[PDB]
Amino acid sequence: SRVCQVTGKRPVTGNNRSHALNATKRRFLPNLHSHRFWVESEKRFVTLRVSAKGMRVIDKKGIDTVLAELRARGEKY
Amino acid sequence: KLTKRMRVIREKVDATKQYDINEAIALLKELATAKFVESVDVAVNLGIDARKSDQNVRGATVLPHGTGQVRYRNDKNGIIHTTIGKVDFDADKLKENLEALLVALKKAKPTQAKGVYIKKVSISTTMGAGVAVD
Amino acid sequence: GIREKIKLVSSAGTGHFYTTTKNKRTKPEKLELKKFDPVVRQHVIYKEAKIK
RNA sequence: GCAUCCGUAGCUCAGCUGGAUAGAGUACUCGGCUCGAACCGAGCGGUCGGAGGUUCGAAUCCUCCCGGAUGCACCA
RNA sequence: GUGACGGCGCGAGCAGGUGCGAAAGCAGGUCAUAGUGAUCCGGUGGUUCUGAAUGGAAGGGCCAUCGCUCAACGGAUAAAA
RNA sequence: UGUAGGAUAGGUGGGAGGCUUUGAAGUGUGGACGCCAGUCUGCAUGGAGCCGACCUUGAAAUACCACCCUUUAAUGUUUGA
RNA sequence: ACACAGCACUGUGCAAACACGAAAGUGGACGUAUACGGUGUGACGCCUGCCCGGUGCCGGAAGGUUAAUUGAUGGGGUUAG
RNA sequence: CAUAGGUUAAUGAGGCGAACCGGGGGAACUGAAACAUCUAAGUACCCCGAGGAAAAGAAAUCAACCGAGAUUCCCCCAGUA
Ligand SMILES: [Mg+2]
Ligand SMILES: [Mg+2]
Ligand SMILES: [Mg+2]
Ligand SMILES: [Mg+2]
Ligand SMILES: [Mg+2]
Ligand SMILES: [Mg+2]
Ligand SMILES: [Mg+2]
Ligand SMILES: [Mg+2]
Ligand SMILES: [Mg+2]
Ligand SMILES: [Mg+2]
Ligand SMILES: [Mg+2]
Ligand SMILES: [Mg+2]
Ligand SMILES: [Mg+2]
Ligand SMILES: [Mg+2]
Ligand SMILES: [Mg+2]
Ligand SMILES: [Mg+2]
Ligand SMILES: [Mg+2]
Ligand SMILES: [Mg+2]
Ligand SMILES: [Mg+2]
Repeated sequence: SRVCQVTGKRPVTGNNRSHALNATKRRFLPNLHSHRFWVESEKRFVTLRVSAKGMRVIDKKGIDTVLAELRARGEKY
Repeated sequence: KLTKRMRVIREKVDATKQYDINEAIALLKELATAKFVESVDVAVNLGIDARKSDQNVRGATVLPHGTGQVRYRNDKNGIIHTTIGKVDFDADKLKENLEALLVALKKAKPTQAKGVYIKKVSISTTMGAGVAVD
Repeated sequence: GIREKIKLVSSAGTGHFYTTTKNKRTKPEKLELKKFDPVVRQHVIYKEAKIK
């Protein structure tokens, strides 16, 4: 499903608000993208379904550090 | 190109940066380099522009130090070029002279004016460079 | 209705004003009247202005 | 409720682009010549939408309005 | 006085400042009766009224005043065959 | 560049200064721009001249220095196509 | 009446248009413009005239207008002094 | 080389069940004497998970220049701001 493997972002629901303030239910989904991250330690490419916000944290946190947390989460990358 | 007389003038004044009244008047007294006694020449630029008819200003001021009654009228480029007095006047007196001019100028400002009334205040002598006043 | 409402502002600077109407086709000149000003408790000249 | 722009022979428009003082085509008169067509050149037909600000210099720039237009705005 | 009410209308007289008269006096619009739109919301000016710890301020209140052929005119909604 | 002109005076001042082996003026078209009037000026050119400048000009002058604007030619920069 | 073979217009170059599906995917089609979808007409015979102003569709893109976005600039509040 | 994958062996989970609880989704009738904002209502319902309770919980909380000192529940404050 539409779940970020790094940040855990999932679809959320809200309202379409018109000029007349009419409210209709809608959904906000994350900006998810399948990316192949190069992990140096295994000299391999590992594909992750990540949001655009998740991509930014990968640079800050390092590819190896996030995967260590992922194994703790048991997400089965 | 520039002669030694002109190059020493720009060596004494570094107008690229702003100066305070106390320092500015000191520079003016050291800038007096001419055969004949010089007169302070005011170089005050107003943010307001006289391109609007109703924003024109005409005023007068009597100075105790003297130059003692002086008049002034804004030009088209919205700049003020008056004279507070002779260069041989004491620094402290000259500061009072220009200050009295400045306060009268504030009264003359119209409400219609927009922006920083006094855009820049500078002082210069006959052959001296323009020193900003703060 | 084509006559437009105007306000008459006191010259004393109190900020009190009266309101009335005036004909724009004729009488272009500004309206000047001596009217009582409640703030200064005196009769002063009122000058035409713009409602805004 | 603002913001901008336009207004010039009768007409259609250059605006004599922002002051160093009106141009064309058309409308009309005469002429060139010629049955009308059709062609040409002169002349005539405008104080420049109106009123206030400057300066020696504005139809042209500033203020104010009038009419027109396009925009936005807009939940008494 | 007239209205169920919201309200509308008439008013001598009093205070402060005026105008016209020499004065008595008259003048709180027009010979009178039509020329009109409640509340909410928003805009403008004024104000030692308020100011979420205190000093300000925003905002609100009060005063002045603006914006509906809300004409189906006591006006269902800002918005409808 | 209103014009007048002293006219390549944009305006604003100070302004009898200006001027000056640093090359007196200066010759060689150096060209550009501009009124195409004129002007500064590329390197040499020679060797003491050089210049405020009245009628007029609003003003007094690319004599003069300071300060702005306009016109902007090029220059890096910062954003875009 | 509907369908009908036939006719015409139009879309569709194949990861086709289109349709069912939040999506994956499937049908279209294991087909490829002599194909498929949609629309109107309705064998055959003789024929299908004029109008692009209105409303749609298609093509054009110079100009006018115009969102998110960027935040020049100006105005206020506060106060070190 | 590794990795994916594959075969064994150990544990654990699967489902059911009244209400209560936390979380993920989430109406409309109705009221407004119509009806869109609003109300109904985060209710009905669907889904996930847990316990005997759950949830919450040890101040980046409130106060007002005095102080209080985690969370939960009841009565007031108050149908007040
Ligand atoms: Mg709803
Ligand atoms: Mg409303
Ligand atoms: Mg009297
Ligand atoms: Mg009468
Ligand atoms: Mg306070
Ligand atoms: Mg206040
Ligand atoms: Mg506070
Ligand atoms: Mg207030
Ligand atoms: Mg009625
Ligand atoms: Mg009713
Ligand atoms: Mg048929
Ligand atoms: Mg036909
Ligand atoms: Mg058509
Ligand atoms: Mg057409
Ligand atoms: Mg279970
Ligand atoms: Mg409902
Ligand atoms: Mg209903
Ligand atoms: Mg109802
Ligand atoms: Mg919820």
